[PDB]
Amino acid sequence: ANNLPDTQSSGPAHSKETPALTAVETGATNPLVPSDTVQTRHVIQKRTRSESTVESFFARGACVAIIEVDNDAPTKRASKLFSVWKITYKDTVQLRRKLEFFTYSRFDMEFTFVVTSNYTDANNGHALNQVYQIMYIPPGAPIPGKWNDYTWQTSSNPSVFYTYGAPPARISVPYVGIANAYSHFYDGFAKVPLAGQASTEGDSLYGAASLNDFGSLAVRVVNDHNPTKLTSKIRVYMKPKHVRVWCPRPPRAVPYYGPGVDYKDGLAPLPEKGLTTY
Amino acid sequence: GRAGYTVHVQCNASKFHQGALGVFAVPEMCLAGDSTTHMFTKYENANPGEKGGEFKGSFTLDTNATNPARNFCPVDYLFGSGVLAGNAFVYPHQIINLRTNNCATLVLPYVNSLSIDSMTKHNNWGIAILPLAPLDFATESSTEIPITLTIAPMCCEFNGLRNITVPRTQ
Amino acid sequence: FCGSMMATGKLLVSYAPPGAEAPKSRKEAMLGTHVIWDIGLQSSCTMVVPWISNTTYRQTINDSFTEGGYISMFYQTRVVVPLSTPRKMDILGFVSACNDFSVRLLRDTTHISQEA
Ligand SMILES: O=C(O)c1ccc(NS(=O)(=O)c2ccc(N3C(=O)c4ccccc4C3=O)cc2)cc1
Ligand SMILES: CCCCCCCCCCCCC/C=C/[C@H](O)[C@H](N)CO
Repeated sequence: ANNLPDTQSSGPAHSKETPALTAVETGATNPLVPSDTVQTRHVIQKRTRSESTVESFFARGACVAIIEVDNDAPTKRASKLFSVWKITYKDTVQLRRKLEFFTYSRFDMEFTFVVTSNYTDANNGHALNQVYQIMYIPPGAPIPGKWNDYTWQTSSNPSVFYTYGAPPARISVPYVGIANAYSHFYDGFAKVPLAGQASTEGDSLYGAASLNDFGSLAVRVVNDHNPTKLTSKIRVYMKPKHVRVWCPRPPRAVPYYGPGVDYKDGLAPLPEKGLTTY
Repeated sequence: GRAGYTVHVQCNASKFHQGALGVFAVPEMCLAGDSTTHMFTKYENANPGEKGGEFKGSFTLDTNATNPARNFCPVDYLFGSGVLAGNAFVYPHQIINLRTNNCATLVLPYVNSLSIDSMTKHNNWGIAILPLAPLDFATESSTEIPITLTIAPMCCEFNGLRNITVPRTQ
Repeated sequence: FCGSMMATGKLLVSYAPPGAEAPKSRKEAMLGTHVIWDIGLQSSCTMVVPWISNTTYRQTINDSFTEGGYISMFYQTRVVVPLSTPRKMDILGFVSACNDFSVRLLRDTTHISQEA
């Protein structure tokens, strides 16, 4: 967020110093300023880079998931009375691309849950205000098997009970990585296959570290069902905070295809433009 | 295991040759696969050893469902990972411009999210060499010049001694 | 290197201390002591064969107990010349002793003989 250097007055030049000429082969960028190649006036620079700090770049809540749940009679096998969403930023694209400008990152994370609901039909009465349970299931904790099984006691899991109509729920977590930074890219495997092991052993997905690195969110409607079916969507908004990032990378240029770096479609991003056309 | 590296790319030609190589050291150089299945490249193909691999000019989808290749399909202009090759210069890099230099030297520190990691599971660095300007020489016959990589581990540090790991091959 | 100025190339000059199979390809040779020689304005390259011996002296005869090792040369990249340039050239080799070198036990040589 630092200010910018002033432009210094620069007059005619006639000398053996040639800042214009360089050698990009060295791998360095020629740090020229306008006064190196043209005559410049004195300008007291007042612009700053306050809004391009990494913190400012990521200081936005981005939607990373839309978790759909129902409030309906359990006999209705079509309805889904609870939903489990594995935590990740890779279900949407925008925040993913912003994060993947970099190879490593540390940040606290602010989760904000925006809950919307609606009737599905109009001939089965009405509903009282719903309460939603959002339980964090860290890896290894038992995953709910039913909307009302014992796991929802949440004696040790953190849970947020959100009352419909209240302002979106919000919680914060610190940096919870087991490494010293989050790895946006992992060039490796969880397993190394060993010679003599059958083809079904030692095989792991390329670039995946843990089968379950950050656990899940289990969402249900706590209320018992009304005579009419209600559908709800919980939109999850992530905001990195206190961000640090390492090893910048070129941003994604073609559409994402899965959680890896794979690509299948849209491999022609650049449009056509004449070489000598302005 | 932990180690930095000194990578030395060697490519000499004559004053009448032309061409340019971009040599990039990419931390966590993940490459795109060749199938509809995500993250499906097998360990053996992801770790080819000294022979390395080659970038391709276009994406070919592996449709052999019975015996999938499970290999990388790294497209050159996508830098093998869905990012425009022109931007790869954000990575530590040098250019071997045959009119100017015949070698590039990259000194890479250990880069990882951990102080030390498993060297068999995880490749900390990738080296990419892309012809930025094609090789050319004033002859009808196709000229060819060799590129030689000479790499020195640096500040090697190892922990957790036991019997030797023998990775599966082929 | 006694080629033309327009010739370029990189060579590898290797010394393998004894006790293993003699290097017959660059792959084995580069595991020993070696220098990668870039043919350029400075047309000469020196490789020091360091004193690496079990015994404090070696004998001046062929003897496996005090064998010295193997010296080899390989193409690192290759020799490249433009058109209108000789495609075959010569290199010359020289050897000398370093300042740490010494000899002992004077003796008659086999390099000169006389007949009645
Ligand atoms: O309205 C918007 O804000 C919103 C609207 C569209 C949008 N992009 S999308 O490509 O249409 C899209 C649409 C849905 C999902 N999505 C699911 O279908 C889902 C199921 C379960 C868990 C998580 C998710 C999740 O992300 C992801 C992306 C994102 C957010
Ligand atoms: C209601 C409480 C829920 C609390 C959830 C805490 C989980 C925090 C997850 C943060 C997400 C970090 C981003 C992911 C990092 C990289 O992808 C991984 N290192 C590789 O999978």
